[PDB]
Amino acid sequence: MEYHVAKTGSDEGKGTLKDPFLTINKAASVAMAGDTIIVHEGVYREWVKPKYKGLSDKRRITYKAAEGEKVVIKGSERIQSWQRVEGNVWRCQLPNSFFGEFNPYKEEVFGDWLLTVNEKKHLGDVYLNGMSFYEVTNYEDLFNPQLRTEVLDHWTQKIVPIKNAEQTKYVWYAEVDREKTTIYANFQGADPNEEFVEINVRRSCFYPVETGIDYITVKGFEMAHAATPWAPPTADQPGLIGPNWSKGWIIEDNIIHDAKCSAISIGKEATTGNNYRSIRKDKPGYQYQLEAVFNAKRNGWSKEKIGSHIIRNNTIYDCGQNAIVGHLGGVFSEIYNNHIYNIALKREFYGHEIAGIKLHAAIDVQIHHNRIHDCSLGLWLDWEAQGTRVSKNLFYNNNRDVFVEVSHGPYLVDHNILSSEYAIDNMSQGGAYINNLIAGKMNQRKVLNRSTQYHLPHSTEVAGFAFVYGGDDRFYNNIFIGKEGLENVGTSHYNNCTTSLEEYIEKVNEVPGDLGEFERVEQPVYINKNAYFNGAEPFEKEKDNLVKKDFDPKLAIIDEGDEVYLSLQLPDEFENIVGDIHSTKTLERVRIVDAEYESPDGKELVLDTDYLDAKKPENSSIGPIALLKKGNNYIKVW
Amino acid sequence: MEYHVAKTGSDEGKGTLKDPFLTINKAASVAMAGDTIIVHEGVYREWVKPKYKGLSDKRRITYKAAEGEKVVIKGSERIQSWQRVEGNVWRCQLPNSFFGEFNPYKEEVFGDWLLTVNEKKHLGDVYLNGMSFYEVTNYEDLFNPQLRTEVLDHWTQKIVPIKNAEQTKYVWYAEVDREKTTIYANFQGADPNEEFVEINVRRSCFYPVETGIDYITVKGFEMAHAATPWAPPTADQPGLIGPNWSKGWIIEDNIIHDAKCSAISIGKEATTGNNYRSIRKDKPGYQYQLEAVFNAKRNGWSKEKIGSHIIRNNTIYDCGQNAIVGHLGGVFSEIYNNHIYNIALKREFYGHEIAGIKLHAAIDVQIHHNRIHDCSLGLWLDWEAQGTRVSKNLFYNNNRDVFVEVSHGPYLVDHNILSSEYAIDNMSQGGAYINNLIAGKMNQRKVLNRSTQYHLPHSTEVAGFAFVYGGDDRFYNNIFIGKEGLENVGTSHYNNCTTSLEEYIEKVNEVPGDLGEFERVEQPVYINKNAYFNGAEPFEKEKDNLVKKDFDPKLAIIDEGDEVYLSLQLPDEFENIVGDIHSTKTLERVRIVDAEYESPDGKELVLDTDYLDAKKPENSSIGPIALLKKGNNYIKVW
Amino acid sequence: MEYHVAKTGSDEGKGTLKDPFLTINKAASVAMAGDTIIVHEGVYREWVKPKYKGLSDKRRITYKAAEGEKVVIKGSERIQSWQRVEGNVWRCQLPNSFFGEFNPYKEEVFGDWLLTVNEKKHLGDVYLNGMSFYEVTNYEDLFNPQLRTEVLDHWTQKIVPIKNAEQTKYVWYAEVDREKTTIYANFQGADPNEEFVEINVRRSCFYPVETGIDYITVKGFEMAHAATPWAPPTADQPGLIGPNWSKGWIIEDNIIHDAKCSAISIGKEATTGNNYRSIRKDKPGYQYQLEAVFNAKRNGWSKEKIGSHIIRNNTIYDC
Ligand SMILES: O[C@@H]1[C@@H](O)[C@@H](O)OC[C@H]1O
Ligand SMILES: O[C@@H]1[C@@H](O)[C@@H](O)OC[C@H]1O
Ligand SMILES: O[C@@H]1[C@@H](O)[C@@H](O)OC[C@H]1O
Ligand SMILES: O[C@@H]1[C@@H](O)[C@@H](O)OC[C@H]1O
Ligand SMILES: O[C@@H]1[C@@H](O)[C@@H](O)OC[C@H]1O
Ligand SMILES: O[C@@H]1[C@@H](O)[C@H](O)OC[C@H]1O
Ligand SMILES: O[C@@H]1[C@@H](O)[C@H](O)OC[C@H]1O
Ligand SMILES: O[C@@H]1[C@@H](O)[C@H](O)OC[C@H]1O
Ligand SMILES: O[C@@H]1[C@@H](O)[C@H](O)OC[C@H]1O
Ligand SMILES: O[C@@H]1[C@@H](O)[C@H](O)OC[C@H]1O
Ligand SMILES: O[C@@H]1[C@@H](O)[C@H](O)OC[C@H]1O
Ligand SMILES: O[C@@H]1[C@@H](O)[C@H](O)OC[C@H]1O
Ligand SMILES: O[C@@H]1[C@@H](O)[C@H](O)OC[C@H]1O
Ligand SMILES: O[C@@H]1[C@@H](O)[C@H](O)OC[C@H]1O
Ligand SMILES: O[C@@H]1[C@@H](O)[C@H](O)OC[C@H]1O
Ligand SMILES: O[C@@H]1[C@@H](O)[C@H](O)OC[C@H]1O
Ligand SMILES: O[C@@H]1[C@@H](O)[C@H](O)OC[C@H]1O
Ligand SMILES: O[C@@H]1[C@@H](O)[C@H](O)OC[C@H]1O
Ligand SMILES: O[C@@H]1[C@@H](O)[C@H](O)OC[C@H]1O
Ligand SMILES: O[C@@H]1[C@@H](O)[C@H](O)OC[C@H]1O
Repeated sequence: MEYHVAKTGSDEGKGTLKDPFLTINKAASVAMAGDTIIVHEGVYREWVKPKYKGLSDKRRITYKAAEGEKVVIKGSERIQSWQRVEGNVWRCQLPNSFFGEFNPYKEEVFGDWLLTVNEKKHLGDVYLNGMSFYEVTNYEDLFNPQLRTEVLDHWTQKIVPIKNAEQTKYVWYAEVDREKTTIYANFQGADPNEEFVEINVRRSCFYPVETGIDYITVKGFEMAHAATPWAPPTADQPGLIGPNWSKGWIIEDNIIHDAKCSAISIGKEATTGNNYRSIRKDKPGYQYQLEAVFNAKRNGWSKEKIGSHIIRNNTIYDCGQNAIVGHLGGVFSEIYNNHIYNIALKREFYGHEIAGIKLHAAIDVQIHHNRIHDCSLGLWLDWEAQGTRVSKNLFYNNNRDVFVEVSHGPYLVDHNILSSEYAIDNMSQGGAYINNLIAGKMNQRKVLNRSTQYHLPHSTEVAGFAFVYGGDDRFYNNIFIGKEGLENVGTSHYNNCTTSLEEYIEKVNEVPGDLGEFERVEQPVYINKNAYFNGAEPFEKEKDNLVKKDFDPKLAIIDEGDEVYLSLQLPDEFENIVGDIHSTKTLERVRIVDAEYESPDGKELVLDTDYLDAKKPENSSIGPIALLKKGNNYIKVW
Repeated sequence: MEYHVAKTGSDEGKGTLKDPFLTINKAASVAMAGDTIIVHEGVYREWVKPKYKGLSDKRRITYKAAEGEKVVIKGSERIQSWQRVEGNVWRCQLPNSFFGEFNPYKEEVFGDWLLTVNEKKHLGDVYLNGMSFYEVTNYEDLFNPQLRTEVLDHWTQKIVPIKNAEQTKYVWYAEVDREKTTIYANFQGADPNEEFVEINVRRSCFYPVETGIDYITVKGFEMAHAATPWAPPTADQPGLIGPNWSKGWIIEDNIIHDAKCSAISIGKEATTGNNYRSIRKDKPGYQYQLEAVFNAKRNGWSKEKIGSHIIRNNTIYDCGQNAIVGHLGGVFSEIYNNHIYNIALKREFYGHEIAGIKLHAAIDVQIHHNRIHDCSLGLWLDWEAQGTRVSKNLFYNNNRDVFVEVSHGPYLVDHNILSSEYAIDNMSQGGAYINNLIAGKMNQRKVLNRSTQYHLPHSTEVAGFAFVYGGDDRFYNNIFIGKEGLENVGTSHYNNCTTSLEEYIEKVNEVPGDLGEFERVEQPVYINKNAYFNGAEPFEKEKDNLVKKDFDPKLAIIDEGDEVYLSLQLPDEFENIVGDIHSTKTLERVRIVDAEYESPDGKELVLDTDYLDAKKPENSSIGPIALLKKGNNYIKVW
Repeated sequence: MEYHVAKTGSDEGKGTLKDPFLTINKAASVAMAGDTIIVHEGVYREWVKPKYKGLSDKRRITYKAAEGEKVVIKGSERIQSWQRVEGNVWRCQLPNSFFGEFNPYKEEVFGDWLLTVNEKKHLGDVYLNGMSFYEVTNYEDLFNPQLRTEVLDHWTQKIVPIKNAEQTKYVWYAEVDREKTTIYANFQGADPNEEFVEINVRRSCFYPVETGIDYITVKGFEMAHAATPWAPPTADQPGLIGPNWSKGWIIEDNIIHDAKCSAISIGKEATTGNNYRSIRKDKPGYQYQLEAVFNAKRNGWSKEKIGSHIIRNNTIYDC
């Protein structure tokens, strides 16, 4: 059945093209496997809750915007009952019943790893013609807010410009008592009843209220203004849109924005752990997180039941925690051709869960061909990045590009453009960095007081757990570019490491013993055919490299809106360093997990296509794009 | 069917009382669930291999010695083909076929955690009228061996007397080529063909060659001379007798001795891990051990299929590694009323697997009413001692009594007599030490570089894994006795610990954060109503205790052969301390595992009977025996 | 490491091309993940038992015949100790130790779903210049066997031609006592000591004795004459060659023949069920089979641990 939803409809109707339903949730309450729901032009202010599940990739339930029609799903409501208090501050008042059981003005940003605990923030928000406001703590702060033009990036401790300074003068404050919710805001001269002013009301826009609602496709919608909660790996992880612990969703061709915390969630649900560290306070989030993995294994977490979602061709921006988030629920998923930007720039709250994309246990997840910029952190893979492949992505204008934490691999980072000045946080082992352009520093550190799980290949089955001893990384065919005063760009971080698993084994076994003898020897690194320009430094034992500290590539990423270009100068010597095609055969297995770099189906992986998807021969230029050559280069990269 | 085996029988017979079989293995090849095999007087030189399984506790397959008859199963053969070489050295030669696939003179003591790697030892042995010999490395060492009267105990680094000094002059050496096995030995003047001289030949005496041969009872035999291999938790763990990865055995009323390494094994089998650290050399045994736990979970390791064995009323002695050993295969078992002595005293080889009883993952195992003495280490619980209860045991004349390593509890040590000068090695957390007599030091240490599993209660299901942060121990009603020059007796070890979980939580949560904030606060200890004599020292914050540094109890354990007595003097103030009866209600839950001290069935545990099995009154005196009193005490304890 | 095995070798050698081992099982006892075992021209009368496992599709242990060389692994032995009894019937006698723990002349074709219960058959066999014989039940049946040219196909109940009619006149019968095995056979006029006469001896040709020996490749061999047992789904299922409950084998480019029952087995092992219907007789094989599926699931039967084998480019016949 093909159901239709339109603003001329009725929920008492048949749901046909000629007698359509009025709300998307009515269609969601009757559609069954194989059905399609076509939504016609309009703004639908509701939280859509798919009731029945799709039964296979063939028998999905598809929700889509009608061809050529603009369909918006919003979690907000327009408010036209404001009254002027004094100056530019206005006030509205609503019955608590307006919000039901979830009131964004009462609910706080709260939970494990949230660090800004002194100034409480809430899940509400106020918008003036689409622009969100900044929450203030006290009524008095409403009247003469100060324009701010700079802000401290918490992780890098660097003062950076505020992207939208004017927005810093628009503030809101609310109070909720037993009966009413009262919201105040400074509109800086505008009349909020005349302008288009909205407030957050609902938690999500498209998200099942039961788990296991598999095989849903959601396509072609604009979705916005969701009061989503802080979403650490140790809690339920709702988002503006997400599968809620199920398998096989396809979220595509959507424009998603203004999720308070995370926009798309492919995370976990509450029964396997819900902020126990913050509520019970007896054990740290670290301890409760490794327990949640086993709780989930008992609650069906496996390829058969959870994951294998596809998130493609979406534009996601202006969210406070993440464009995409999730622990466990994203295993075996694919994330590609998305444009992600402006994530967590307002910095109203901070904690260790923020990034354009953050995934915990991203087992065999493929993240490729995405454009990620203007984020405090572009991508964060945290625990169990086993089989994960980050390939052919464009990262720029981020405070940091990529962070791979407490993982053991095998994980692959290939053919990417990592152009920010702080390119990689590496608190893992088992990585392979192949054919990337890396123009920023790498902070590489061991993690000896946290052990985290590893798995059987291509599975959620647990094989063991380990601490991060550091090293056991491969770097081949990368172009590194440093800059004045910037330290730690390149691969010199590994200078004390062994250079082969054979050397490591020989050194450890020189004197009889067990763990202590292994701990005294540094793990191997496999590094060759990299170039180092403008201050980047190589691993001292690399055999074949090109080092020209004096050469300045003058790299620039030029964003022209829908298109993006890369400008780069390369030295004549670039023609003389040639890269090999890497594959499962050429990449040494990781030591602790004892696994190969394979495709998700267990077959050989061959890295013979570049960032522009051009097939390359046996001997080609190093770096992400085969077309790069000595001299001037100007290449369209998006 | 009741099958009979007798030395007047025939394996071509019917196996009845009137027409009995000749070998025990013939009966083992035909007996089925519910049958009994009765073995008549004689020495049976064979390895019995139960073929079919018992099907329930009711439908067991029972192997027993005929009432009032002496039945011996031996892995050796008597050798009467010795020829004098020179002096007191004699030689015999056998075809390699005499040993089949397993030749003790070729097989080495080998594997993970074996520390004596310089001079290789083998699994063979030579006996003169029952007395085993010492292996020597070179042919030349056979001729004038030197009497040794003292030896270094490896762990304690103390020089101690050799129990049987004369035995040190009896030595053997062997060579195996592609055709023959040649064995040389110094008989110090005796004629080995006239005396009764035996050599090890077979690996085991009573042990299935297939796993899953459940519900077998083995009763009333003497078994001896088995060439058993080094048995670490990361390898197959064969023994002289054992269930070989199955459920429900009862091993009772047997006299077992002269197993090269371990005598009774309730350990694991090879498919879940087999000396990978020693063979592959890429990862430590630590890493391969935690992997073997998950390999076994996938290979049916659960209460439904493995464990629940009963080992009772046996006498086990003169073994080189352990009287009882086992990783995983012993879950939910009961070990009681056994007499274990002379374990690993020859010190021909050493490594981290030696103890009278060593069990890894002794989940809900009950070890009680055992007499363990003259061992280098009496009891070693290593990893996953969750629910384990060590109660009413008698430990004396051991270099060390009890070692609980890398465990998280809840584990209970109650009403025991630990009389050795080095009483406890505690490298765990989550313990409860209740009503013991502890006359030696405790070495307590954190373990921050190894994380090990913990489980759901009463189950093999994995709940998580943790490092040992130290503390989270309970000590109530114990009598501690120090000695001149002996440090670390008592509970002062915990002086920097918090005194309740409430205090720990309040201190950790003073400053916001996660794991680092928990790590900076010491775990709680629950200590009260203990006595400290002769130099023992208390936890400074203990509220109610009795400390008399100048009172000397003059403890003595008097072993008269079949009976043992405890001689102890107590001060007048002794009965001023009134101990409480401890139970699930009185014992605070362990922190990391978040579990209670319960009975194996999940119900309340009440510690209301003492070492002599007397019911304890609400208002009892402390220590292991309620009848202890001020003044002189002379009590039969065995 | 690339190990070599050749008839000019020694198991006391290093196992290199210049100093090769003599038996394939010697190489199988030392090869580790990533190694290759190259076997040179010859007939290897042994049961090869891979000891260590391969660790991935990349780090396999590969056993292969040397390029262009004919390598045969057989479970039989040639017998040249035949004595004529009478007419065309000859006899040989072998101490039971010649067979060890598995004697094909004692072992019966037995088990769940076997229907020919009246006349017992055994796992032994006799071959004359490669042609197997037909077992007969009694000593007297050896002397004047009758040529048969048609036979009843049991399922279809149709009488069909016997493909090799002449073979029906070649019969064997054996007796096993406490000390030795006596095998009789009618050679129809040929001298079995002069012709090439073989008898089954070993159960398998290439099969691990432990389960979990993953990622082995076996390529390019001729393998033949294995005394394999009846292999229903409710029993251990050994074959002439097989992975024995593991993952990732590649069995390719081999010529396999004359397995008594099954040649290549990718079946189950004994612990999940072993002819309980036939031995216990309380429940049918149907009931025990559905139970074996759950017993195997508890034992880790899953894509991660079992299966994903490749059997390709082989010629398998006369089983
Ligand atoms: O940190 C942000 C930076 O990455 C860029 O997007 O400009 C705006 C800043 O707030
Ligand atoms: O390279 C970084 C850039 O991408 C942006 O985020 O501003 C801060 C710089 O350090
Ligand atoms: O040896 C190769 C291995 O790398 C795997 O990927 O399968 C293909 C094989 O050819
Ligand atoms: O260490 C041993 C000690 O515990 C006692 O048994 O006497 C003999 C010593 O070897
Ligand atoms: O107390 C110990 C005793 O039990 C024996 O082992 O000899 C050494 C002493 O330290
Ligand atoms: O593989 C995907 C398939 O599962 C889906 O149905 O359509 C899109 C494809 O990319
Ligand atoms: O003046 C402050 C303003 O700068 C910020 O954006 O919102 C908080 C206000 O108090
Ligand atoms: O995940 C499931 C949860 O959604 C349901 O509410 O409770 C049962 C769980 O298995
Ligand atoms: O356990 C995760 C940890 O590795 C990271 O630092 O951020 C906090 C949690 O998301
Ligand atoms: O690089 C991309 C890879 O990462 C993805 O998994 O499959 C498509 C490729 O182009
Ligand atoms: O400034 C934004 C830009 O970064 C994005 O790429 O396109 C949308 C603009 O609002
Ligand atoms: O299970 C029974 C056990 O409880 C008892 O102690 O000994 C006999 C066994 O059959
Ligand atoms: O003391 C003996 C020594 O002389 C011999 O070499 O090795 C065996 C010991 O018992
Ligand atoms: O992993 C075990 C370890 O904890 C102990 O020290 O002995 C070695 C192993 O048996
Ligand atoms: O430890 C316990 C012991 O004290 C009691 O006497 O018998 C049951 C055991 O579990
Ligand atoms: O220690 C004693 C031992 O020496 C003796 O041989 O048998 C009894 C044991 O208690
Ligand atoms: O059942 C017991 C309950 O009554 C008590 O309150 O807590 C301890 C439990 O064992
Ligand atoms: O040899 C190849 C094997 O390794 C792969 O797994 O499947 C394809 C085969 O050709
Ligand atoms: O004569 C019979 C023959 O036809 C058959 O092949 O083997 C059995 C003999 O009895
Ligand atoms: O434990 C079992 C092992 O004994 C058998 O050999 O192979 C299957 C395993 O499940």
